[PDB]
Amino acid sequence: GLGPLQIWQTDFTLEPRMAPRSWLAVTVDTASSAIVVTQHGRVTSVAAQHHWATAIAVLGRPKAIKTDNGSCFTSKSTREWLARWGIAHTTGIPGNSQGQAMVERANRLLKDKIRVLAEGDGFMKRIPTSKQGELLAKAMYALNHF
Amino acid sequence: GLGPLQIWQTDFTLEPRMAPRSWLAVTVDTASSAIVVTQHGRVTSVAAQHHWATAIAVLGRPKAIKTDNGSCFTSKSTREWLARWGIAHTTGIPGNSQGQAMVERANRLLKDKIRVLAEGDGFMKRIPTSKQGELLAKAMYALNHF
Repeated sequence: GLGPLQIWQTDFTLEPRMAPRSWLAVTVDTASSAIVVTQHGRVTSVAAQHHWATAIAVLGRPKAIKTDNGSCFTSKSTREWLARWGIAHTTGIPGNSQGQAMVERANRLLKDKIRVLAEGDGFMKRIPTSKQGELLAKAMYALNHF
Repeated sequence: GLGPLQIWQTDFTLEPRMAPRSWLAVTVDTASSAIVVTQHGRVTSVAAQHHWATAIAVLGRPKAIKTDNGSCFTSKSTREWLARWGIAHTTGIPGNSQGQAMVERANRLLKDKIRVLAEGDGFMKRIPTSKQGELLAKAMYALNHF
């Protein structure tokens, strides 16, 4: 089984063009570099668990998840959720090259795409709430199935 | 490129354990048999487009989509949406073995899983609204990453 290991990096990034639910939770699969993004109203332990529930259905269950020391990732709640799934978890510093670099690069790529696509449709500022989901799904498609 | 063609089958199926948004839109990738499911409040042209927007981000853009003659799939709206993406579309009869059998089998598998999982958590009837998303994502994971 010489193929690659199954480890992700996850963080939150603020995108006001997607308000009211302007917090994007972004996951990078470090082996393949596939990106899963979901949209959230607030950053909480539960918004992190919901996102990972989506990412699992999209990429399959990983062996480990690399995050920073954000409370939504260190809460007893989340720790329990991860243990319930059997996914090892490893923290880091906000910006720990070690295990936050890939996903920081990915936040930037994702925001760029969102802007380029939003402006092509004539949305200079905020994206109409009813357009946001299809537009976010198209930015994900682009960055993955490029 | 002797590997398989990229064609999907899509339909809607009613699941009251997921009310208020009890309409599940289900897509089968006929080659790999991967399943994408989303949750909807009503079956309309727009709910079909939203679901396919999600499926594209998950499976990539297909060449063709097999559906029945449901209006939400034959509306001028949807026809436009599909053309905008360049996805050929082919209709059928509600239950046309030709191109509705795979996805009918999949509705049944999905409802079974939802029931088995819901009852394991102690939900005999309706699933608490706040549990529905993670539970639907876990039923998808199971049926795909089995």
